[PDB]
Amino acid sequence: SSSIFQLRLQEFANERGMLANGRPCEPGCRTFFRICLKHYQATFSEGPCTFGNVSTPVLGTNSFVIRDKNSGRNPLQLPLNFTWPGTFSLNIQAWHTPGDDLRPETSPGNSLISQIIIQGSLAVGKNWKSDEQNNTLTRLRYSYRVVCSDNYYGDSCSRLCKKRDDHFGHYECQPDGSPSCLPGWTGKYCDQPICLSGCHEQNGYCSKPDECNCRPGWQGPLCNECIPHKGCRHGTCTIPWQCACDEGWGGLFCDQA
Amino acid sequence: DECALGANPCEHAGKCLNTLGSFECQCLQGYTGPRCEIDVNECISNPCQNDATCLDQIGEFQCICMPGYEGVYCEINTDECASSPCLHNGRCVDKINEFLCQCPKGFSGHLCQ
Ligand SMILES: *[C@@H]1O[C@H](CO)[C@@H](O)[C@H](O)[C@H]1NC(C)=O
Ligand SMILES: *[C@@H]1O[C@H](CO)[C@@H](O)[C@H](O)[C@H]1O
Ligand SMILES: *[C@@H]1O[C@H](CO)[C@@H](O)[C@H](O)[C@H]1O
Ligand SMILES: *[C@@H]1O[C@H](CO)[C@@H](O)[C@H](O)[C@H]1O
Ligand SMILES: *[C@@H]1O[C@@H](C)[C@@H](O)[C@@H](O)[C@@H]1O
Ligand SMILES: [Ca+2]
Ligand SMILES: [Ca+2]
Ligand SMILES: [Ca+2]
Repeated sequence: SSSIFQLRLQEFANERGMLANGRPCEPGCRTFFRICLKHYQATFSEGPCTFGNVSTPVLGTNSFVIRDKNSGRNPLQLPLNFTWPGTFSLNIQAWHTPGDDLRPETSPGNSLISQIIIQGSLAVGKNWKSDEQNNTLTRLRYSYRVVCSDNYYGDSCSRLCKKRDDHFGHYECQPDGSPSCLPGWTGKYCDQPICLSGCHEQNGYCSKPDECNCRPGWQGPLCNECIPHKGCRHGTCTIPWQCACDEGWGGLFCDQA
Repeated sequence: DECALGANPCEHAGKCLNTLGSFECQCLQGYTGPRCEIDVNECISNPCQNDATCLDQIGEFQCICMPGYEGVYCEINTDECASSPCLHNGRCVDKINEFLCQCPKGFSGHLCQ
């Protein structure tokens, strides 16, 4: 379940309440919808719904406006066992039932009202693509989109990004799934601390952001200052464990003119 | 070492393995990347023929064949005459998701019956 097909039913117009067979609904068209999502096939429609099928309860009678439901479940949800192919075929059927609204598909008196069919290309995104289908009997206005499952990113929803702020990483999530490093961190997964400004890259290191610790033989705020050979009295250093004598001094530890 | 330090850095139920001073993720089948956060596309090899459609699933690939073709890679043109359909010594002609029975004189119908 890496990607999700969403289908929002908006408005359905069915005056007179006429079935397919030309007979009027009695007393009224208790309308529920069957949706069939399957692969793009230019040839005539064959086989089952390969992308998943779904039946809705009765939403209205004859002509009615369909409201969104956060918890029926509008817009409709179709979780996919696969990565979105890019092409699709959509089949929306309007039905009538004389039975209960709970599972209208479970009724013997079910009769078809009208149906539409569309197929083509669609790219993953939060952008709703809207479409209308008018005929002499019915009108259907709807919208649909393909989005990624939560915490999933990329053009094909093939990359996971859960935000971290612990030992394994300190980052946020970019739209493409790549980590956006929190301030004071760097790397691929933002788990490398950014040492204090000016801390010696070669002789210094850190375990926490804005810290500077000195590798053996160095000291100071920026670990850029050497420590002269142990026992160096009148001499300096450039490299740790050195004793370069000053003026008028000599000997290993610089202590004799 | 690295793995006991709380949560799991391997996201899709991958196993944490400790290296020294670091770690590496043992990814389950169908997942790649340093920490198994990327779904592997199983349909890169374009395994299926005859104008089929490849579906990238989790850990495996699935193909939808054009009508008349079958098999895992949609490699088999279905012999629609395999079941010996035409009766009473009729002749069988396989095509694509379709079969025709040559009817000897005196017999008619779909199956020449
Ligand atoms: C469908 O019918 C409506 C009438 O409410 C109209 O506004 C709309 O333009 C029609 N769609 C077409 C002609 O594509
Ligand atoms: C394991 O090694 C990776 C780099 O390969 C590093 O990012 C981690 O901090 C370490 O635990
Ligand atoms: C590429 O094709 C091979 C066929 O050997 C298949 O095993 C792989 O799963 C596919 O990605
Ligand atoms: C095998 O025979 C059956 C008859 O049951 C026919 O329906 C098939 O088309 C054929 O392949
Ligand atoms: C997948 O199914 C095959 C049969 C073709 O119709 C393709 O266009 C589609 O992507
Ligand atoms: Ca280690
Ligand atoms: Ca996959
Ligand atoms: Ca054949």
